[PDB]
Amino acid sequence: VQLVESGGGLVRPGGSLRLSCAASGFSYSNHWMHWVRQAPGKGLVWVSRINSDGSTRNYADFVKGRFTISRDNAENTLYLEMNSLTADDTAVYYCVRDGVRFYYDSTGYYPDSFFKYGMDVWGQGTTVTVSSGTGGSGGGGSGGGG
Amino acid sequence: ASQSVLTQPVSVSGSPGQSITISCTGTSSNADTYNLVSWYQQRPGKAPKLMIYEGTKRPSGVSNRFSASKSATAASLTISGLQPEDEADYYCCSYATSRTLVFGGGTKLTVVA
Repeated sequence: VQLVESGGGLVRPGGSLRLSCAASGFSYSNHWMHWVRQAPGKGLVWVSRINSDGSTRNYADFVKGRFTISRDNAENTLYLEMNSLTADDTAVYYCVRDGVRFYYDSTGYYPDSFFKYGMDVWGQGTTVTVSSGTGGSGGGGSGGGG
Repeated sequence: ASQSVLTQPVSVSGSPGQSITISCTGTSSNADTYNLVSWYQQRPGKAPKLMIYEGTKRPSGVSNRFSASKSATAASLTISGLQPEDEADYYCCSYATSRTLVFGGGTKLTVVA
């Protein structure tokens, strides 16, 4: 069982990036998949999740429509399309499987409220650095709307 | 609208052989928040690892030195017989809303040699 992320690297402020994750060793198409991130020296921050079908895609409040989660079941791939990136988005991004939900809903479809879950398989993470090569003061953030 | 926010102590120190308990307390949370808490261990330079799910269940392969408890007001992780390899950041996680998850801020556990 493994998850391997790709697509991480240096991006300029306002830029876009597409992260990918290759899954192997389990029934990928029947599992929910999540993206989690971790800014350097900071805590784990939940980003997004997607069901088997892609009919349910949920996002953390800071995403504000800038990221789109997607998957290709036959290719065992998970994606995160990211636009309008700022220094607030610099982090390691981890691809994560919800292995526990599989034992309650083996279809991975139903988006039941507050369902039993467990992020049991994690990738090593891919680094996203939103940088212009300036100090912290050269960074941007959100406009505050939406 | 207010969402569930999980708070943990910033740091805890322990000595080898001792027991430590890390709390995860919520605001805008309820009994279901703690029923659904999962705990993650992140060793220096390693990816996080699931230690507990559904508040108290331990996955196979995870050491029996890790146990967890929950009430209607908090969830706690207990590490018995502290070893240097337990030095890590520990995060609690639960639902922020019916369809989004949130992690606690993390607890840095130092094993004092």
